[PDB]
Amino acid sequence: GGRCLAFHGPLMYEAHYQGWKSSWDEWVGYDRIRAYNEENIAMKKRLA
Amino acid sequence: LRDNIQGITKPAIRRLARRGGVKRISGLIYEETRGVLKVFLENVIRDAVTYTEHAKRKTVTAMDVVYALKRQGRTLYGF
Amino acid sequence: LRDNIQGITKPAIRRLARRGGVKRISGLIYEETRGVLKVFLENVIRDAVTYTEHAKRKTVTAMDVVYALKRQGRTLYGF
Amino acid sequence: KKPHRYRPGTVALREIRRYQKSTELLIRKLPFQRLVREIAQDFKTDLRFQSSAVMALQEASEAYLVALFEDTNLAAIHAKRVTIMPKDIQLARRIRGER
Amino acid sequence: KKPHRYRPGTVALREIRRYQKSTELLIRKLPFQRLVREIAQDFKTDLRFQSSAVMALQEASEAYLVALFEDTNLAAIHAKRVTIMPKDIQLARRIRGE
DNA sequence: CCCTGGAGAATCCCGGTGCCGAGGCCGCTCAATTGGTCGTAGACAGCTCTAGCACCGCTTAAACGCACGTACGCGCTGTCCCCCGCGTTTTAACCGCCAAGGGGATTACTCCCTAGTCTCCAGGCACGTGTCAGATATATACATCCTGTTCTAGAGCGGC
DNA sequence: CCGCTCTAGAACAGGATGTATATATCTGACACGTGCCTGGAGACTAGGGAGTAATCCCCTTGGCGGTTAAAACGCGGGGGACAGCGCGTACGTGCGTTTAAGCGGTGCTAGAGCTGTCTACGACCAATTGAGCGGCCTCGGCACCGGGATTCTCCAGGG
Repeated sequence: GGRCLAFHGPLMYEAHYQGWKSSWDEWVGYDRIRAYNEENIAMKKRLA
Repeated sequence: LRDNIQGITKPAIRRLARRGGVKRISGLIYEETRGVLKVFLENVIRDAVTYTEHAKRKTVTAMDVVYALKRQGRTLYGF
Repeated sequence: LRDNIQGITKPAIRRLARRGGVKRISGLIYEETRGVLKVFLENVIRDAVTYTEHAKRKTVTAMDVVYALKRQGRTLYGF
Repeated sequence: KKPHRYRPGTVALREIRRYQKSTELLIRKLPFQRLVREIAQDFKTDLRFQSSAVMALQEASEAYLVALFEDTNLAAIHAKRVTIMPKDIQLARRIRGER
Repeated sequence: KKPHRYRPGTVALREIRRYQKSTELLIRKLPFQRLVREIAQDFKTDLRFQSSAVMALQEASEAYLVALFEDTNLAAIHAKRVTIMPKDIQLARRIRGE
């Protein structure tokens, strides 16, 4: 469930990273937070 | 049966272009390909309709379509 | 009989393209058009040769030329 | 990190090699089949089509479109292009005599 | 004193109009006659052709080449050109299947 | 640089000749027309039964849509060399005329082999089935393409 | 004028994802075997259409001069194909999401073979006969020859 849950810097992890291939998924259980999707992926990665 | 000309989907037309060696496919080619396919089908099927009507049959066989394509110089092997 | 492929002169090829509505004619078109005409003549006359050989005749008639053109989907009227 | 991001044309060539060696039909059976029925409805209301009857029409239409696309593609390189255009098909049918 | 000096293209279009509404044979008779005999002598020697037999060959060859030139010209405007090329003819024969 | 008036030349409308191909006429003869007569393909009636039509689960690969950017269609420039318009001089094209002799066309005699049956039998077809090459499946493995990092060459700058 | 540092093109190596293969096993038509059985083959009868011979007249090839239309050569030049550059958009790539294609299943009947049946229909045979075509007479429509002209087009002058 949800749309953003990851232990590292999230990239819209669903339950899987959207916009990425299926051969990258990790299903480990750690301390997961949202932080408004790491404050909008670190303000668009410091604006490109 | 309406709007069945859209049954030839965009990837289906794209796959036909890839079989023909086409590298880049324009966005306006799908309407033109559908129109060409509709015109080609409106000749062969109508030819098969006259073949079916003349044969005292109400179902179109592949055998009648074989002569319908053959009479236009497009003979098909394997039926 | 040698060098008879040059009988189709450059203005003659120029005049043929004028009938087809060609604006400008390149200098390499005449050599290509002569080769295309030679290939086309090598098929029609050879087919007419077999038609003349089948009739036990030594002179090719106009009717055999018509049948040679008709079998390739290029039927000619007036002969 | 970034994905592979294949350049435009690379996957197109892979699709070209795949579909030129595989004989599977590109057009789906049912959407093409219903197109036969609605076209034949204009000529006969009470008409039926065999499974092999629709099969024969599909391969002939696919081969004709592939042959048309081959002539359409060759006109593109002839016109200093790599993208097929609707005017290229109109040129292809007219040269072939199919308007 | 200034010469007329027609620009290229206008007289060519004039030749197009004067030769599309006319029906005279553009290719001369004996040059086409001698070409037929040379080609036929490679297939069979001591072969003769009737006068009307070459007449059928001459009109059919001109109409086939005119129709080929029409597709050749149509390829030029399709390729954003007004001058026909030898590669234009090669494309025309390939599409027709010849 | 664009708009407009005047004149050079290929093209279009028109009067007179005529001539040679098109229109009209005479036989008449051979192919179209009339009647009869059967073998026989075909329209019609009943059975059926095998394949297509219609609807239903489902699941899953196929397809619509949106975000992004880089190969590419397209707009614009020059040039120069490739092609057209025209003057000149050959050149073979066409018609004018004449035979030639292989050769197309026609007629006839005759002779082989193909039309048409009888019988049969041995190769071909429908049915049944063991089976052996292809497809699905998946970890393994290619395999080339895209991209990142480093190597080396080139141009710019500063000092002696 | 030479050495030093900056910058960038390009060869090279590593990661990535869609296919090339090495089995495991299913599997499903493939070809072999069988039993017929239905069409081709040996043999025969008869006749008819072409092979061959002859004729004939006809028509294409070779072979000349004449001439004037046109191919060919060359000069001037002029407008266009293409190399090149710049813009941008619109189509390649990629997954989210949806949605219908297809596999399998069930039921029904639409109707194509299949088998009789009976029936008009067309090839073939006498008998015939009337306008199509080869040929001849006539005649007029447009090719030819000029004559003239509107009439569309390019070059030069002006704003």
